Amino acid sequence: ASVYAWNRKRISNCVADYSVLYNLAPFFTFKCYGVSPTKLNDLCFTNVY
Amino acid sequence: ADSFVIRGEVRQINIDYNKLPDDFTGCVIAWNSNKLDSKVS
Repeated sequence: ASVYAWNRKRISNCVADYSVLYNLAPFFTFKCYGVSPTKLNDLCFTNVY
Repeated sequence: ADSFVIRGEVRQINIDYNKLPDDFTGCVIAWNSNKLDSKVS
């Protein structure tokens, strides 16, 4: 989508595996705050957008 | 003085893949490897 017309997306019930994600070509960076890249495999969430 | 090349991992030092974190006391001297240790890529 474009910046002005960005598409809304919600992730439903999922058993998430992040260790296969960080070495995919579009998911190299994790430059942010409030979550930890080595801790997302042990956390639980209400929903993910 | 250590001698390693990472991908870019540049936000950190992935790299549980061989434990040298930010709160380790030290200085980081770093530059791009694409000018000397490289090819077309």
